[PDB]
Amino acid sequence: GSQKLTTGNCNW
Amino acid sequence: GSHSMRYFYTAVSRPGRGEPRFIAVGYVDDTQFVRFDSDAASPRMEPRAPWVEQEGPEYWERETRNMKEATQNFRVGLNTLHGYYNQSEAGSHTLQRMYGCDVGPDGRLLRGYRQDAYDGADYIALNEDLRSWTAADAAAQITRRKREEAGVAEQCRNYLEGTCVEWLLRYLENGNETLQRADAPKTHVTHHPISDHEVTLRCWALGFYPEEISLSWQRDGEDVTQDTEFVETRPAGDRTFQKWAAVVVPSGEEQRYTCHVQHEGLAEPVTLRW
Amino acid sequence: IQKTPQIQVYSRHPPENGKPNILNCYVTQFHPPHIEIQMLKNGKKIPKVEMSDMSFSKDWSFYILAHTEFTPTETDTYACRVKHDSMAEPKTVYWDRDM
Repeated sequence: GSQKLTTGNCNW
Repeated sequence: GSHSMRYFYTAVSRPGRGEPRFIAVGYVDDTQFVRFDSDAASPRMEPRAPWVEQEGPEYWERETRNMKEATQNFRVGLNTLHGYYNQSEAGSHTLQRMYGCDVGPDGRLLRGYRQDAYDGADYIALNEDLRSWTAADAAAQITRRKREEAGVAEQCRNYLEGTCVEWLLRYLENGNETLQRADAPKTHVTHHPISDHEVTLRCWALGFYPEEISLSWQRDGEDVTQDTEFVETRPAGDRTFQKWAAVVVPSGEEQRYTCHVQHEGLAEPVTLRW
Repeated sequence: IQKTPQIQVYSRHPPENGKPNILNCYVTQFHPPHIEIQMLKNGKKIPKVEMSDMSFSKDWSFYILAHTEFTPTETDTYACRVKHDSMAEPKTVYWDRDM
């Protein structure tokens, strides 16, 4: 079970 | 006893040779079960162990969607970080991630991780408390800022404590006949004469699982490691592992030496002689 | 920082002249993840060579497994060739029966 993306347009 | 599920992301830019390639592999313990390569003719998440094949269509839809979004996301990461570091437009750069969870013999969470690396070096990681970040440098702290301000840690905790553990337990069950079982090494000793005065004694351990193993040589029952030649533990390709350990000994004193092997699949340690 | 790739070449089962086997080329400990790997029979590219997925270890370095079916004989030599940015010259390792 891979982790869903991650909301926030703020990952990097 | 104790088990782990981990995912491994890798993105690699290739300036003037196309958009950054993204590669993923899933593991349970030392067993790969899932894979993904963005350069595949048709980029799908694909099964690499029997006990996932059984998963329904909806599963693979979800997984593939996550991999495709991952490659998009990581490509942005590569571009953003390239800017922070203000690097030349020349060569390749990589962005890695490793995440997952361990569960104890009791089947409950033990510790979760979610590490990122830029160009082979730590960049940012999720602290073991699952609510803070360790930034390795000036740049990473900018990232840290954005992730805290967006509540990214909480989301990660949610997956790691819940979803990640649930899946792991599910996989442990569905493939118990191989994941929960240890294969003992198949040991032997070979004899390779150098000259009329010295010969090599190589001690093999083959077809074992998992990869955690210990090989050693003794003389008359006493150690002598700074003398021993190893090879790193290598996969055989069939989901088991290999490893050997050699010592150079005086032609005629072979009886002095015994090889000693300890593995999870052995009821008790083993002793070999030539 | 570039890491030079470590190479091991070895069969899946103990070698027996004239008995079908799997020859493995284990390439580890390198960076970046861009790499070319081919396998040589007597010094001539082998067509069908399977390539496991590019994974990596605790120190972030990459590893990959190349392998192809083969049948050992007394005379036929086998080897592994690796092109990697960290090396100006391609690196070749010959398979040893005893290792």
